[PDB]
Amino acid sequence: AGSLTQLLATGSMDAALTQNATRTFWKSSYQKHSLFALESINQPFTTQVQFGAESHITVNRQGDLLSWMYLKIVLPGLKVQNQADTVQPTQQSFASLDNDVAAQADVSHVLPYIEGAYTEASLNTKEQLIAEAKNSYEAAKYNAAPLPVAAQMQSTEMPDFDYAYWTEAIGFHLIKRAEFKVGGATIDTIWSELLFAMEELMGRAGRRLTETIGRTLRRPTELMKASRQEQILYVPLPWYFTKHPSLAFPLVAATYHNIQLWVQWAQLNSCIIKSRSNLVVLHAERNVPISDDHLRASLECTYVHLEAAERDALTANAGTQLIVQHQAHLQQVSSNNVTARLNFNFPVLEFYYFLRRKANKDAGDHFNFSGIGGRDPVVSAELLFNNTARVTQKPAVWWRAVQALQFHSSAPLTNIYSYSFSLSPEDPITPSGSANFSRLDSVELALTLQDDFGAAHDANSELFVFARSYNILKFTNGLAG
Amino acid sequence: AGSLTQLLATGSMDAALTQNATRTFWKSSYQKHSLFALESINQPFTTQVQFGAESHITVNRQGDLLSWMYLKIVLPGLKVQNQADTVQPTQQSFASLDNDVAAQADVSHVLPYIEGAYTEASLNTKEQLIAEAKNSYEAAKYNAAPLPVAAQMQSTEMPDFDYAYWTEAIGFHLIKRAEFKVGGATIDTIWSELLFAMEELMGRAGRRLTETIGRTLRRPTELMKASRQEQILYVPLPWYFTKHPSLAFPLVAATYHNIQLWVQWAQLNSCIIKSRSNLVVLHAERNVPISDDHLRASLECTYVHLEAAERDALTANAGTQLIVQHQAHLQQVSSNNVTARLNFNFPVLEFYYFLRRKANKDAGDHFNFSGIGGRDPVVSAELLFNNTARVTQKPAVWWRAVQALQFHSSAPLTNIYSYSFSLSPEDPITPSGSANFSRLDSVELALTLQDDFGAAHDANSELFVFARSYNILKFTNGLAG
Amino acid sequence: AKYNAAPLPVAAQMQSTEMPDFDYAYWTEAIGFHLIKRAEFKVGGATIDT
Amino acid sequence: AKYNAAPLPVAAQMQSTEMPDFDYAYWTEAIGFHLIKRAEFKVGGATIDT
Repeated sequence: AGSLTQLLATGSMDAALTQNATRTFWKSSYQKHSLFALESINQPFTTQVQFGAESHITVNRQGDLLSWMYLKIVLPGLKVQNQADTVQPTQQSFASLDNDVAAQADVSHVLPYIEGAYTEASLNTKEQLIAEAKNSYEAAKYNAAPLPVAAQMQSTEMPDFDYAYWTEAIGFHLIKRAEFKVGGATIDTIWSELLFAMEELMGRAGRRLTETIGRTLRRPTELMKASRQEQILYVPLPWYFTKHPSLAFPLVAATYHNIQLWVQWAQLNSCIIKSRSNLVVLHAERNVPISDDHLRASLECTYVHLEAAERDALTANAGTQLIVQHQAHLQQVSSNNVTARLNFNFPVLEFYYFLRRKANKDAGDHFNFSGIGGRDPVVSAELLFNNTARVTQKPAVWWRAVQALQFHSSAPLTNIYSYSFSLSPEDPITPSGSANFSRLDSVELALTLQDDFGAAHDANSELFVFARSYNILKFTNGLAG
Repeated sequence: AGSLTQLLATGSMDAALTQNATRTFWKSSYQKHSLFALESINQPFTTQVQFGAESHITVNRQGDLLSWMYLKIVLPGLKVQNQADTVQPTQQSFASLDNDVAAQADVSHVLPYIEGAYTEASLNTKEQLIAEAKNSYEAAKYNAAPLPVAAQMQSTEMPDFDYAYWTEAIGFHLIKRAEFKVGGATIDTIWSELLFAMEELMGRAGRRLTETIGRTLRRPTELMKASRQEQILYVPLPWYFTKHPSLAFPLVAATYHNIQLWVQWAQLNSCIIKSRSNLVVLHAERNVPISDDHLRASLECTYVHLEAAERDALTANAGTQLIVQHQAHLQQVSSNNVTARLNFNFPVLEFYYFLRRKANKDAGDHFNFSGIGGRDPVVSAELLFNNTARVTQKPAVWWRAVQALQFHSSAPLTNIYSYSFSLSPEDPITPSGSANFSRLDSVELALTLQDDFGAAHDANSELFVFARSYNILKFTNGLAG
Repeated sequence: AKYNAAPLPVAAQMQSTEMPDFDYAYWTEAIGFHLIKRAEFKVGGATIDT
Repeated sequence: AKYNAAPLPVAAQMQSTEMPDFDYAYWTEAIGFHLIKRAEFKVGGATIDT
């Protein structure tokens, strides 16, 4: 009686929701699709792959569309030997944990707050004086309550043996820059720092790229374990056509253009960290000093094979694809107040920004976007259009956590900040908002950074700003532009 | 030959799926949208913000729609001083870890199972006797196999120094109640306990509110670290209009109504836990006793700016929005059998329920919905409509884990139970089932709780029941109702 | 010999799983799946899925 | 009590099956059928009979 009465208890308001219902929950409807197949094919680079060099590949035409694209990287296992035991000790310098430049830079900021005879003190007494000076510095700069000295003395249990390892997220770090080219024109460009920021914000829970890029979430002991043997990494290249099947790049419609991936590789000296400064780093299998020719890479492409009728239709009329392109503003930072002039073009969906200390970069911690003592490097930021506040001054947590909560699949674990003009900037096919920067005379991101950011040992810290913008790729008569 | 043969190998069944295909995977189609912009604007409260008080804000009209809404809370850093060293030691009482009322309440239930001279025993002997009595209690009540005494002696390594910290998920706890008002009418009401339950069930992996609300997943050492300095929290207010862009609140269509947020704040005594009972809690920067006027809050609103044509269309005909409203049944528990009479109205989508021990509340652990000794407080529950079983008696795990698995984005880490009448209760725009409680003479949730729940030291434990219901918000002639 | 692996320090391979010094038995990992060696959904005596 | 049966002489109920005084194992009676818990005759993936 009650369940039937609920179906009868309808009024004029229910008519807007349920009158002439076009859907039922109790019967499945499905759509028929055209026939297609997927094939994954690995292809060698056209030029030699080496650390610090640029390499390119011309993408083969082994199907009708191009869908997924992965850079397959093979890194050798690492071993170490004392320089005294080596017949040829001359190698490039690597970052070493016995010379922690990041910790030395952090100590340099607290030196003015050390009370007593620091120079003559025992090692254990120096560690105590540094922890007390950190409390005095943080009280003076941040009105922070002092932490117990014992809580600041975190011994990272480092192993009592010699090692070397590939840096955190080495699969991204290796790709300093990649360019997707069609007919000799650059269609899009991606950077190591952008790839990491995109994975932090858009990386879905349970599908994080951890193993696929050599990322351990800053657990040095796991990087050491992984680095003792050969590593095979599959780094996704997040081009517009890899984001949705309807955006797959129509190879058949671009028949008269070569499709190329160009990759600028990281220098070998930046890719490795060692336990001690006096160690030589060896290729684990070959027992020779590690060299720039030990980088191996290939391109793994997923091709789509279409039925003849769909292939012929696509060849006759591929039309236009909405694309997202990436733009970059890279700036050196030498002051706590920084203004970035964002000379980006087109309808910008969103931008990302973050800072890297010089000391973190020099320590080989390339994706450590933290400030001094691991703090947030940004105090506040403001966004100006033509000297008018588009976003008034907001604290770092608003740009990092509130913007990520509103517009992104994930909140960043590092100090990555974002701002979206789009309601759904991760939707590759549905435009949901933008600001046209080609119609603004000035776009300025004004930053107030933490105290002493870009001073002394951190002179030439880096500001990264990346923007995502809409453009249109047109296919006509076997050409793409 | 094989791939072409697959495209030809079609029969009368494939016609229902692929005949006259209206979609291709090999060409992207996109829709054009109207022009809009988003702006985030922070606004002060119209009244003073203080602990234990009620404050309100009249929301400004700085755009055409209202989308996201965050309560920006600023909490001072905490320090502690001995009461003997303080010129004015008189402060409100705070929960203290040297007086663990929750542990004392748990011990009180096992006192009848302690064999031997408990009163005269050494401290280490009392801990042994309590662990043995816990085994005897659990064997007698639950037919549990005894755990090794050493496995029950979990020392939480508490630091050997003085501290105070803000309670777990303080950003939610501060909001005892918030009311969204339009034209003086309450449109919706949210509670601290509901906000936490909603984040447990609907909080997406990689987008949990942890840092944004001061939640550490019950790691006291992280709460201590965070509480030594100023904290800025961004608490999302999950109103119907924050759930989907098409539900954004049409400011232009409600021109003659004031839009107000009212917030009832938690008492300061409930917000802080200290290491010892004899400590005074100080504002870390000001070096004064912490007081009710040290709470700071503001409202951060995201406005939408529309193109004139869409703004004019929305002003002429905003029509009606489907809304979800929240209802609450709050009850004291003094017996293991509890019947809650759910006097909720309208088409209910779903309800949540959970229990809080008096001892957990008094210990300042406001979101600890566990029973005695951290067990599940519910043994079983039944749902009755007009004294007829709508859901027959089911064990706690069915209401907690099976209902969450079927209808929610996440399973709760705490003892939160749910039941959905909707197939997709997290879809804000598509009704997918409901029960109309305004047409039921009685709705009863009958609970069988664990033994001794609501007895002795847990007299006046709390039952929370929250329901989500459909209603319609109508916009006409510049008014909303 | 098999993988050209660099040697790990012997101390890093000696992971003591701290097993409790008392007697116990337990149900195997993911016992809810392990219990179901096979399930068949049947309609009218025909197996629709396994 | 159950069947109103007349009592049988106790000696007629004491049937010793002369079991051999040695160790053995054997396959159960009609093992050829017992082995076949179920058989299905299928054509084109459809079960025609079971």
